[PDB]
Amino acid sequence: EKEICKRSVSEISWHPEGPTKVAVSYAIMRFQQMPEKMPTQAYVWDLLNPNSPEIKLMSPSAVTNISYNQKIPDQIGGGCYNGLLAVWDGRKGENPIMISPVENSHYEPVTHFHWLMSKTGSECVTTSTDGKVMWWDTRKFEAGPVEKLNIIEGL
Amino acid sequence: HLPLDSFVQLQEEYINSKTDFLTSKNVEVERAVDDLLQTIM
Amino acid sequence: FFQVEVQLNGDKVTLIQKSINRAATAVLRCSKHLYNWDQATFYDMIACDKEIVKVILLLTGSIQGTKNKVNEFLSGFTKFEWLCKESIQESIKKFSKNGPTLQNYEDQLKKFSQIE
Repeated sequence: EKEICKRSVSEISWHPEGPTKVAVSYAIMRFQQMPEKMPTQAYVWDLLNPNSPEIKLMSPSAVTNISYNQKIPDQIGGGCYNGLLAVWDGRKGENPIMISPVENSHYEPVTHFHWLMSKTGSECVTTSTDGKVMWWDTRKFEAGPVEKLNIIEGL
Repeated sequence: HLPLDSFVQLQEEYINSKTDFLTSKNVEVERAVDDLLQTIM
Repeated sequence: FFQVEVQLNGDKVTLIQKSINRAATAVLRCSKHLYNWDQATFYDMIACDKEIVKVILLLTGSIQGTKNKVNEFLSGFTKFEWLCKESIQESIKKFSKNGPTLQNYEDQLKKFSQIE
């Protein structure tokens, strides 16, 4: 409602327990067409009151891909247009609790972000148009990601 | 709610909850009606 | 089902229409939160509609009907309790009417064993 230009629904994710809430991201994938200081923020809808969003996810830069984590009920994780990774909490929302370092985190935007369910405390994986896949640790954002693979073709 | 001053106050809040559910469903119906007009234009 | 308590208020047999009306007037406030499309209420729209005004009459009419069935076993209650009218001033006068007769004292006490 009343945003500076329109914002494309860049990615959607469902709530793991059941179809009660739907977390959705908002960013422009057209290059440099995004306005200067456009509203960078993901929302989360409830199927009972679809008038306006139930809770707001304020981010540093526009969120490209988000998903829910089935392991930790209501812990949404998202990949920004900057290259930054962010993680919120679906109950309290507001500002992001875990944010990656600017320098070590990949250049160009996160094209996909998915949770590694098969782990005690959850981990998350992340690809980009830079062509560098990364296996991040959610507990420990620390000094950059754990694994760095550049996507060579042919050998 | 079907199942003297206590009874009344409990019924009023039960209504005040249902109003918040209806209020929302009005603007949702407006959007629906305002979409029918847009889709046609 | 509406529960009331029979008792003798100021030693007179007595014992809701306000409390149920407070329950109703909230049902009308439900419309006032609806808000007109335009941009303003629906309370004006509901106050105008006859069927709503007709149903409010049948509510105040339905309380009288229930009260009258209460009045019956109330009025039924008062009759057996009417013999013991307020004040022992009665018993002081009746104390001299009995006078000497033992069987009379016994009889009146026997009446109060029965009332007991």
